[PDB]
Amino acid sequence: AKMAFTLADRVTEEMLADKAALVVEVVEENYHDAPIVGIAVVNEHGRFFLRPETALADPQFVAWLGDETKKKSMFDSKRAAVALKWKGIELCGVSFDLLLAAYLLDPAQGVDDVAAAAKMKQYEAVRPDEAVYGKGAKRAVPDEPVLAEHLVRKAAAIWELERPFLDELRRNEQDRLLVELEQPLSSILAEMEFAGVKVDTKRLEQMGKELAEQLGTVEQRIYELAGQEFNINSPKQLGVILFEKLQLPVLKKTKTGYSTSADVLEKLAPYHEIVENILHYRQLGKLQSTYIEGLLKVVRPATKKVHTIFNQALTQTGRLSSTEPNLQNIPIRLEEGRKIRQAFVPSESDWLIFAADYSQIELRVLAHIAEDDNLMEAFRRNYGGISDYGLAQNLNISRKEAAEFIERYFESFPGVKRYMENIVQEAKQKGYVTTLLHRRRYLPDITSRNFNVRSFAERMAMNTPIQGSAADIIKKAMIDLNARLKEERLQAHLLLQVHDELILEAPKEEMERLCRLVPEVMEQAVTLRVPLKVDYHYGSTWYDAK
DNA sequence: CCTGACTCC
DNA sequence: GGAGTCAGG
Repeated sequence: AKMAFTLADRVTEEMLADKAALVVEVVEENYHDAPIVGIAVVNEHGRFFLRPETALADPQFVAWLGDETKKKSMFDSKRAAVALKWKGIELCGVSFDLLLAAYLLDPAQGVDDVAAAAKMKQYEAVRPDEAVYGKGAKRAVPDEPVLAEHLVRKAAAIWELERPFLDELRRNEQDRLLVELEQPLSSILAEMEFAGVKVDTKRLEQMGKELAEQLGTVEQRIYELAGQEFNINSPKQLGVILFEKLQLPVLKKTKTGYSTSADVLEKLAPYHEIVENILHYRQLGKLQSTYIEGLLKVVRPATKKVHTIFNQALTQTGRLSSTEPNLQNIPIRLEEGRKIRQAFVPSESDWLIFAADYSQIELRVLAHIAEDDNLMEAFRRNYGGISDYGLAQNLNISRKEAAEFIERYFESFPGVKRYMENIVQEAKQKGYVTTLLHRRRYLPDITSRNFNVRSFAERMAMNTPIQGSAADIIKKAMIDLNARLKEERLQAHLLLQVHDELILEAPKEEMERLCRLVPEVMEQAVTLRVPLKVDYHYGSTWYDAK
């Protein structure tokens, strides 16, 4: 563990080389408007640590950051790019991202620091972040020399690991997936996160006021029907009321007690009317706790914007996730919750929300992969590997009839059935399954002698190529769309992605254009054996974009 | 801190 | 099948 570096007082010319590993350290998990605590640069000329108060107010260093011809290798470049946006500084020329590289090589490793990626190539001259900063209430930036060494060591690790990682991606035929898809997408996501979505707090607060009143009413009705006050939000207490006091049938148990899941309670409706009120209550309570209160807590008060973080290197299938707040699970199914969407508005006057969604993309993908003629044919002119039991329990119907449904289904679509058998066998033979754009998922459990473990792995083999291919497609669609927007000099920009949906905002005058441009780009992102179809709507709020 | 609830794709 | 947040405990 011996590594020389320069703890620099000012920026020098040799730090501004046209190829470098760069670390712009943001310690807080949520990097929006978060402090940059230190900077490290490793290049042909040496290793350098820089104070941010120094470097970020240096016109030549800012210049170098924003020069796309000066190439930087980094880890989680979106974190840096966004943290720098909040400092009023543009980051360009990121040519390698070790986080995304590690993610593509094996999503299951859960790589989320440089040390964890270095471990994939037995590189151990760098520490885990948690070891340096500590955890929870003990989390702290260490003394300068200790911080400086850690940052340089992370930069030095990125410097050395780039080629070994690119080399393995290439051998996997995933180099283009990184360089032409994930990396360009990262910059697009950074733009969306920094832009944020404006919220109508006056409307959200009034909705919360009315919701609190309604909750109270439902709450009292529940106590009356139960004959007792209890905590409805405690499955344990609720279980005692339903299955002991009221002696309702026990349909299901988990490891901690009686189940009170929505499925179960719906099945108990013929026994007592309290179960319908309880379901209603728990829906309203989630609206209040999460989509009123939890959302207001994360609104930036001066601008009324919420800024999500799209985790690009988390899910096992290639999807994004969205955190703090999650803007990919805003209610829509019930009118009561859907009204939440009225609080999501355009960031400027006389702008509108535009939403476009793929129709049944996973089913069209399956049609392509399996080359099922009947399914391909139907599309030219159901999501349930569900069993006869789950189907019966889902439709509240006969398990015998459910069995017959699945049987008939595979009769009609023998190509899908063939595919399901073949992809499982391939997974056992190779140890992983792959998506259209060569994303991979390893399935080491697929030959377990244990039935449950093996079965779950086989269902991943069936689902991951379909769900992951759909993720591939929409990611490419975002990249294509961005370019087309910039080419035509539209003011419209992306705000959100919701798996198979893109949400933008734009001047009212641009709807006519987007109505043609967005769907076309999305549909032409890849060419399958069946067509892609996209639906679209625009409005004064997210609610009205329907 | 985990579990089981609601929310979306 | 893939996710995140919340209250309760």
